[PDB]
Amino acid sequence: SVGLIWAQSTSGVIGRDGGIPWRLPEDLAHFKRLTMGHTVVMGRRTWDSLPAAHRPLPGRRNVVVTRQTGLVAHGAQVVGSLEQALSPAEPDAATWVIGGAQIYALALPLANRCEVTEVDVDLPPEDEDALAPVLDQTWAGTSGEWLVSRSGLRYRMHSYRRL
Ligand SMILES: NC(=O)c1ccc[n+]([C@@H]2O[C@H](COP(=O)([O-])OP(=O)(O)OC[C@H]3O[C@@H](n4cnc5c(N)ncnc54)[C@H](OP(=O)(O)O)[C@@H]3O)[C@@H](O)[C@H]2O)c1
Ligand SMILES: Nc1nc(N)c(OCCCOc2ccccc2CCC(=O)O)c(C2CCCCC2)n1
Ligand code: NA
Repeated sequence: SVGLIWAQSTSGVIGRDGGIPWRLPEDLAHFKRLTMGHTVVMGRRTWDSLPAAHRPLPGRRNVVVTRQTGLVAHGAQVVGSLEQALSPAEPDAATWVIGGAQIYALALPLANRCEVTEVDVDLPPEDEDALAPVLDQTWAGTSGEWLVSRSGLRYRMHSYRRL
């Protein structure tokens, strides 16, 4: 089955300036816990956004979606479409689409689960910000309690499944 996983500010921002515009260690831990041992599918800009020690994401099968036919991505599998990414030669019990905004929009109709971290950080969207998908009435969810990060931000985790 196919899930999306993302972290967003309350305003809906997921990315800015080729990175993530807040620091939330508990979300990094949540992301690793859900994805370790499994397949992670990402757009090429997200692959390029990964910090050095996380490119590729260790312990996960990294799959990068690009239109660049000749692209080499050391440590990842390069495919030419989201459908290809979700049609592996070797099946995985759990495939996670891990961003970014362009790929989330393509994957949402193919997914049955979304794992969302909401971050209470004031970020009025800027024009080039990458934004989260919005889940419509075909999705229903459950919300964890609001927690405080050791680094100061309030955050909570939501779990949605297709109705
Ligand atoms: N949870 C989070 O907070 C989270 C998670 C992930 C990323 N981010 C952030 O999000 C931003 C990146 O997101 P983004 O939306 O700009 O980019 P993205 O979705 O990661 O990557 C876009 C790229 O995917 C490829 N692509 C898109 N549609 C395609 C299609 N139909 N077929 C083949 N390839 C296709 C293209 O690669 P080519 O140009 O190579 O052809 C395109 O440039 C960064 O700021 C990153 O830090 C945040
Ligand atoms: N909930 C949720 N969903 C996502 N798709 C997601 O982006 C995952 C793609 C970006 O990876 C980053 C970014 C920067 C630093 C480290 C990593 C990976 C760490 C690892 O796993 O080796 C995230 C990240 C948000 C920023 C902090 C790390 C996790 N969080
Ligand atoms: Na690895």
